[PDB]
Amino acid sequence: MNQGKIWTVVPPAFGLPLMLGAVAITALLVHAAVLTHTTWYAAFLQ
Amino acid sequence: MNQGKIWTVVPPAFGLPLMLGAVAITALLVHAAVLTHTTWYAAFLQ
Amino acid sequence: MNQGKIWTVVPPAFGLPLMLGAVAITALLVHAAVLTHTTWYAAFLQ
Amino acid sequence: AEVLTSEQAEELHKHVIDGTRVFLVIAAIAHFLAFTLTPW
Amino acid sequence: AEVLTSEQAEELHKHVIDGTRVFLVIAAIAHFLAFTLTPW
Amino acid sequence: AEVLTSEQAEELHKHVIDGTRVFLVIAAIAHFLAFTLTPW
Ligand code: BCL
Ligand code: BCL
Ligand code: BCL
Ligand code: BCL
Ligand code: BCL
Ligand code: BCL
Ligand code: BCL
Ligand SMILES: CC(C)=C/C=C/C(C)=C/C=C/C(C)=C/C=C/C(=C/C=C/C=C(C)/C=C/C=C(C)/C=C/C=C(\C)CCCC(C)(C)O[C@@H]1O[C@H](CO)[C@@H](O)[C@H](O)[C@H]1O)CO
Ligand SMILES: CC(C)=C/C=C/C(C)=C/C=C/C(C)=C/C=C/C(=C/C=C/C=C(C)/C=C/C=C(C)/C=C/C=C(\C)CCCC(C)(C)O[C@@H]1O[C@H](CO)[C@@H](O)[C@H](O)[C@H]1O)CO
Ligand SMILES: CC(C)=C/C=C/C(C)=C/C=C/C(C)=C/C=C/C(=C/C=C/C=C(C)/C=C/C=C(C)/C=C/C=C(\C)CCCC(C)(C)O[C@@H]1O[C@H](CO)[C@@H](O)[C@H](O)[C@H]1O)CO
Repeated sequence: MNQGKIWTVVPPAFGLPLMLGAVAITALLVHAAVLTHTTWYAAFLQ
Repeated sequence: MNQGKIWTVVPPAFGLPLMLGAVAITALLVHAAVLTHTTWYAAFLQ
Repeated sequence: MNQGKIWTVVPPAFGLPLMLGAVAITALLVHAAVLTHTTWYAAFLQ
Repeated sequence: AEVLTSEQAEELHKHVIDGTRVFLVIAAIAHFLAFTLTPW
Repeated sequence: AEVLTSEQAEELHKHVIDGTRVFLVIAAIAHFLAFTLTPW
Repeated sequence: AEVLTSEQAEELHKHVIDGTRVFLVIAAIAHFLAFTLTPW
């Protein structure tokens, strides 16, 4: 919110796809985790 | 939809193949997962 | 605090996303650790 | 490459956005074929 | 690319910041749907 | 990019340094919420 001036320091053409990528990565990780430390996730796929 | 102006910030010549790649990657992952936490996937291949 | 002159040596356009990235990485690691050397984390997801 | 004019951007994205739906739709078929023949 | 003027920066970030909320909101739905149908 | 003038450096770092505290503070809440509901 308060932080928009960061693009004055950091070329959104590299920085945005950076953020959006780390989101995508993070979501797979969090899935991966839950998948491998519950039974009920995996249960779901059966 | 509402988001097309992103190519004004991010060079589709790098950004598109980025998106399309992460899709391809994601689909292999999701396959990989299901393959290794059901019996019925693998069952299928037999 | 006392250290702001570092951007005179190191191009915040590479250096900031560096810091912020290593934070993000570090937090996943620390989660990952705790997840795999307690029962109670994983317990939580069940 | 380089960035785009606001005009050619929006016109690219038009294509990005059918790509996607083409995907989605085919997905749906998949997920249903799946759903259908399957313990899930 | 290059950095931005302070003006076009702040105007980008406007978009970054709805992106996020769109995310967040959808997350919330997820987490609730989750929470709901689930041992968690 | 490039390096910065000593002036614009110190002025960036001002921001780096609230970023951090914002983090820290939120951390504290976390660690306490943690500490609280938890065997730790
Ligand atoms: C796991 C549970 C079920 C099942 C349920 C589902 C469900 C549900 C779905 C699929 C989906 C798909 N499955 Mg499956 N499916 C199963 C088993 C299989 C088997 C197999 C032999 O095991 C195969 C080969 C497939 C194959 C496929 C694909 C046809 C399709 C995903 C396409 C994708 O995005 O590819 C991308 C990945 C690649 C490797 C293809 C790459 C090819 C091209 C040439 C490269 C693109 C280039 C890119 C890197 C960037 C270039 C950009 C430009 C240069 C600018 N399934 C099992 C039995 N399957 C999905 C689908 O329908 O999608 C809509 C889907 O929703
Ligand atoms: C694990 C516990 C529960 C569950 C609970 C939750 C909860 C709780 C949440 C989700 C969330 C999501 N889950 Mg889940 N969910 C489960 C099982 C599944 C299954 C499955 C078959 O197992 C699937 C496919 C999904 C799918 C999803 C997504 C629709 C969504 C996260 C989106 C994301 O950020 O993608 C990003 C990752 C990708 C691979 C997508 C990439 C696609 C695009 C084209 C690429 C972006 C490009 C990028 C790299 C950079 C480009 C930048 C530009 C070029 C500038 N869930 C199980 C049953 N799920 C989250 C959601 O709602 O988010 C708000 C969430 O909060
Ligand atoms: C493990 C013990 C406890 C617990 C105790 C704690 C404690 C204690 C703390 C947290 C913290 C956090 N936990 Mg935890 N927490 C638990 C379980 C969870 C679960 C889960 C479903 O399992 C989730 C999703 C979270 C989520 C979180 C975050 C909200 C937060 C750390 C933020 C971080 O830095 O992200 C960064 C990583 C990412 C993947 C986010 C990336 C998103 C953005 C868009 C990308 C940034 C971009 C970057 C790469 C560079 C770009 C730079 C610019 C372009 C210039 N916790 C368990 C139950 N948790 C910490 C917190 O409060 O921090 C202050 C903390 O101190
Ligand atoms: C046995 C069958 C398996 C299974 C096997 C597979 C396999 C195999 C595949 C899928 C595929 C998919 N599955 Mg599945 N799937 C199952 C059950 C589910 C469940 C569920 C919880 O029931 C969910 C949520 C999903 C969800 C999904 C999708 C995320 C994905 C297809 C993408 C699509 O067409 O989008 C179309 C695109 C849209 C229409 C986009 C709409 C965008 C909206 C408006 C949101 C704005 C974006 C938002 C802000 C997020 C920002 C993202 C940033 C990049 C971070 N499936 C069961 C458990 N599924 C495929 C896949 O993931 O492809 C890679 C695939 O290959
Ligand atoms: C927020 C509401 C706004 C919007 C805001 C945003 C924002 C913000 C962003 C995008 C982004 C994207 N949008 Mg948009 N977007 C909108 C409408 C759309 C529509 C449309 C309405 O037809 C399409 C095709 C797209 C297409 C796209 C992609 C090209 C891109 C990333 C998609 C993805 O990863 O989603 C992830 C998928 C989801 C979170 C939903 C999961 C898929 C759905 C929910 C289920 C698939 C069904 C499956 C086949 C079957 C499941 C069965 C089981 C029972 C579950 N958008 C509306 C108008 N859009 C991203 C972007 O451009 O970054 C590069 C991004 O950041
Ligand atoms: C069975 C269900 C599982 C589960 C399954 C999943 C899955 C699956 C997913 C999530 C997702 C998320 N889960 Mg979960 N989740 C569970 C329970 C929790 C718990 C908890 C302790 O109860 C926590 C804290 C979370 C937290 C989160 C989020 C961090 C994340 C969605 C992001 C979002 O929309 O932000 C919206 C953004 C905001 C509004 C930003 C606000 C920013 C503020 C103001 C802070 C400033 C920033 C600060 C200073 C930090 C700087 C960061 C720097 C980059 C380092 N979940 C349970 C255990 N959850 C999704 C995810 O992580 O996506 C990648 C996802 O895919
Ligand atoms: C069940 C709960 C778990 C746990 C779960 C988690 C999880 C989960 C997370 C944390 C997070 C953190 N935890 Mg913990 N944590 C636990 C107990 C502890 C213990 C302890 C020994 O009791 C310690 C020391 C910590 C310490 C920390 C921090 C290092 C970190 C939050 C950063 C922060 O806000 O800094 C704020 C910043 C400051 C105020 C900086 C001050 C700088 C000073 C002045 C020093 C100058 C720098 C110095 C010279 C060093 C130079 C460094 C160079 C780069 C090399 N936790 C217990 C065991 N904790 C989060 C994390 O690490 O985020 C990535 C996180 O996600
Ligand atoms: C481990 C585990 C359980 C994991 C599970 C967890 C998770 C998180 C799972 C995640 C699932 C998710 C979110 C999956 C994602 C699904 C999505 C899939 C997306 C698919 C998208 C696709 C297939 C996109 C296709 C797009 C295509 C092919 C694009 C086509 C565009 C063109 C051909 C462009 C045409 C050119 C045009 C006509 C515009 O014209 C040109 O314009 C230029 C400028 O604009 C000019 O310079 C140029 O001179 C001129 O010729 C959406 O994103
Ligand atoms: C192992 C384990 C247990 C792990 C768990 C632990 C942890 C730590 C888990 C972590 C969880 C966390 C923190 C998760 C994170 C969640 C977050 C998610 C974020 C999501 C963000 C999203 C989806 C962002 C979307 C943004 C989008 C799509 C951006 C759109 C912007 C545009 C289209 C820009 C429009 C262009 C504009 C109109 C501004 O205009 C243009 O301006 C330019 C200059 O400014 C000019 O040069 C140009 O000529 C002009 O056209 C937040 O960050
Ligand atoms: C395995 C295991 C057990 C592991 C555990 C072990 C270990 C070691 C664990 C480690 C834990 C540790 C140490 C964790 C670390 C914690 C830390 C976390 C840090 C967080 C920091 C954060 C969130 C930082 C945020 C900063 C932000 C968002 C920055 C914002 C800045 C801006 C928006 C800048 C604004 C621009 C400004 C106004 C200055 O203006 C601009 O200046 C430029 C020059 O200066 C000009 O050229 C430009 O024209 C002008 O517009 C600290 O570092």
